[PDB]
Amino acid sequence: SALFEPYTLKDVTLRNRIAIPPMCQFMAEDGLINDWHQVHYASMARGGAGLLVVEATAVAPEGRITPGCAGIWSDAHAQAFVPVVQAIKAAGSVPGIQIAHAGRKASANRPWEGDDHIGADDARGWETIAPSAIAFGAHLPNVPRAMTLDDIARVKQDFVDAARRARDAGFEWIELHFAHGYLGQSFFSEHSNKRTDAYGGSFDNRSRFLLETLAAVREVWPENLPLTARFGVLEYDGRDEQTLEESIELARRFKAGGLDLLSVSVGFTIPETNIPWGPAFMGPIAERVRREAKLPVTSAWGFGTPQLAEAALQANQLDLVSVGRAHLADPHWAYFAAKELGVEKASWTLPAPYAHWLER
Amino acid sequence: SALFEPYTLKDVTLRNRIAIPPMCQFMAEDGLINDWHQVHYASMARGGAGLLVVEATAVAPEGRITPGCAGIWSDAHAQAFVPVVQAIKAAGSVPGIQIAHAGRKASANRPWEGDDHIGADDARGWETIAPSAIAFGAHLPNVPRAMTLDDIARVKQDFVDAARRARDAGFEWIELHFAHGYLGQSFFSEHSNKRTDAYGGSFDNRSRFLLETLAAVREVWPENLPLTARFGVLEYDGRDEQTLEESIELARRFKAGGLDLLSVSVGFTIPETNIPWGPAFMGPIAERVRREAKLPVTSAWGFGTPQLAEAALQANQLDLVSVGRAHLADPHWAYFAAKELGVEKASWTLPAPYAHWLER
Ligand SMILES: Cc1cc2nc3c(=O)[nH]c(=O)nc-3n(C[C@H](O)[C@H](O)[C@H](O)COP(=O)(O)O)c2cc1C
Ligand SMILES: Cc1cc2nc3c(=O)[nH]c(=O)nc-3n(C[C@H](O)[C@H](O)[C@H](O)COP(=O)(O)O)c2cc1C
Ligand SMILES: COCCOC(=O)/C(=N\O)C(C)=O
Ligand SMILES: COCCOC(=O)/C(=N\O)C(C)=O
Ligand SMILES: COCCOC(=O)/C(=N\O)C(C)=O
Ligand SMILES: COCCOC(=O)/C(=N\O)C(C)=O
Ligand SMILES: COCCOC(=O)/C(=N\O)C(C)=O
Ligand SMILES: COCCOC(=O)/C(=N\O)C(C)=O
Repeated sequence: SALFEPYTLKDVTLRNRIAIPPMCQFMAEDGLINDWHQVHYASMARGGAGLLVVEATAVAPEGRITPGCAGIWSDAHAQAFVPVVQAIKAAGSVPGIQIAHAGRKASANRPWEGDDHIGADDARGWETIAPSAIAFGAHLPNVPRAMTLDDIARVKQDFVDAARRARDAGFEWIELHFAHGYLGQSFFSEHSNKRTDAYGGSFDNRSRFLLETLAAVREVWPENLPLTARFGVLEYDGRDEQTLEESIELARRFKAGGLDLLSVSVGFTIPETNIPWGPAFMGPIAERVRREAKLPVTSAWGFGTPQLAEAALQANQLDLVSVGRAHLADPHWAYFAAKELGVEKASWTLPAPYAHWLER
Repeated sequence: SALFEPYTLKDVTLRNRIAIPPMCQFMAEDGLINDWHQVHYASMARGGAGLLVVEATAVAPEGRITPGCAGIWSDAHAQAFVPVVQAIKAAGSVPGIQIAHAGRKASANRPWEGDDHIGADDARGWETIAPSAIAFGAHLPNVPRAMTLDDIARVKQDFVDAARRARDAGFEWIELHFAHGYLGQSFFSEHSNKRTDAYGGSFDNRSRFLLETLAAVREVWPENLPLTARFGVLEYDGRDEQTLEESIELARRFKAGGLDLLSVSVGFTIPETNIPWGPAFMGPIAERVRREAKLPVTSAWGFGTPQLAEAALQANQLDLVSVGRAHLADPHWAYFAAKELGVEKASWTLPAPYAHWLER
């Protein structure tokens, strides 16, 4: 089975092609993770996935999505991740982390607590920042503060500091969150970037914040550990052909800047879209990015059955299959997939105290 | 769905009828549990089961089955369970513990490390004790030492001390391990008990160790928390009708002695048996014990599908359905069962950071 072939990138070898993508838990307090995360991540890692990318972790307090988001903006925040890193490793999985800045989507309620921008009378809210003073709209009406050149320098340094902290905590895989309408995505998109300086307008200018952040992180992230990013390559906004061509060109420049793998996603930059949700719908798009930018890729959003994941790998559409929600349903999903795909000794996808008994 | 109706026993209310029965992990060192158990138990409790009975925990070092078995023979051992108790309660499940003494089946290798008695030349092993100096046979050939009267007094006090510690550590449910051919079961069975003193021979004498241990534990275990036991009520040894009749009579004496619920199992006292393994095969036996001894019961050994579990409850064969191996496969099995049985808001069997997304 292709899903259960190992994968080597730089000095890191994953035991299979199942990746757990970053999934916010909204359970942190003042950015500090706790026993929710410790058990959540350790259990999924024991489930058998080869790579576990920890949830969007804010590089600065105002870069959290919600008051429940994890942060890594101080050394104390980074030290809190050390037992998560070590528990993922102890399970035989590879610990990764997505470092993030929510941009204009920040200062929002948890999804089961309204999912909307926090009210200005609520003591939990904060001022958001973005390329331009333009609101997402819909359930996120708060207008962000337009960043100055000094803000751009500071946020870039925050990504650098976060990458250095993640390195020292023992993460072996880093993902820059340039997707999903948060800060990085919003610099790239003409929907949200109306700037008239070096960081808006042309393709080079809109790419500049993302390329400069990648280059600054590259200075401190080890050359022998995978340096990756998540990027929304189209919006389903009626501009898909031109947007995908530009996004693929940016992927070429990411590769020239030392990126090892691209997590291919959807932009979610504005609400006025028509995303064609369906099983493995990102397959053909990820395949095109992979082939045209000549870069390894993963994707998500509907690959969460064993046969769909296997098919995407056999078709060379993906190098790793990211399986998110199925691992919330079943933290041992990788074992379930090994059983369904007829892997020999499938129960030994799990550690011995489970594997021995599920073999019979 | 009967499976998702709450259950109240003494002052304890379980949110559904799904119980996770004790399942040895063989991962402790010198009796002390560790990060294996912490994540293992916390993840299963978050999965939605109403009651989680922690694995067979030895009341004395020689009462471990293996060198990997958990123990509670000192206050330091008991304090190590506190974070497990806390994590089970934090998930909304009820923490229980099975306290145990392996008797003549002690000093054995882990199941994936030979599953047999440790050799006499192997320094990891220890002398075993039992009612009589007679081996189980087969893969457990070691002849135990016949217990002295002082041994009997000491082991009873060890059960008391273990129950006292479990109480003070915050367990809300206790299970005396009188099943599966270990010490207590071997006092009851004529196969293993050849004693000629007050603890062997007659039905009263063979019952004596179990009744005296129950009474001694009853003195330190709170009135308002369920006091339960696991007991093998037949062997499938060709003596089933007579053995079941005597076992039900003992269950009546357990009830008179304050037992609140009986976990009905098979004796496993000797290897020369013909156990008719199959789906829900214990259903009719558990029902007969429940009805004739007028005690609430649980059972296991093949109820691990949602429909089999639901059927056993609707037929009033069980009060709680114990689902073991399916929870090793999927720690969120209770959520899987809620979906299959069409429970409304089935995803909210899980905590919010999962439930919100699995509801869609
Ligand atoms: C609860 C939850 C949290 C998520 N958090 C993140 C995140 O922090 N960063 C990110 O890039 N994507 C995040 N996502 C998107 C997922 O990584 C993934 O793309 C999505 O769940 C689709 O894959 P799936 O169909 O296998 O679930 C999250 C998704 C969910 C359901
Ligand atoms: C790994 C494992 C450990 C077990 N440990 C115990 C134990 O410590 N005490 C006990 O009474 N039964 C123990 N059992 C038996 C189970 O509690 C249960 O009766 C058995 O797994 C059958 O239920 P199931 O079909 O739902 O798995 C264990 C079973 C397994 C597979
Ligand atoms: C305390 O155990 C942490 C996780 O340990 C495992 O998952 C494991 N075996 O149990 C291996 C070899 O990976
Ligand atoms: C509608 O938004 C979908 C894309 O955004 C995400 O997946 C995400 N973080 O990247 C979270 C926390 O939801
Ligand atoms: C399926 O694993 C093979 C044997 O499993 C069992 O029957 C069992 N518990 O379920 C024990 C403790 O022996
Ligand atoms: C509200 O979620 C219900 C599940 O319980 C928890 O939250 C939890 N552990 O279970 C911790 C340590 O946060
Ligand atoms: C073949 O024996 C089955 C009955 O014994 C058990 O289930 C048990 N403990 O009670 C363990 C640890 O296996
Ligand atoms: C989860 O079921 C509802 C659909 O929501 C999503 O697709 C999603 N992630 O999978 C996010 C972050 O919005």
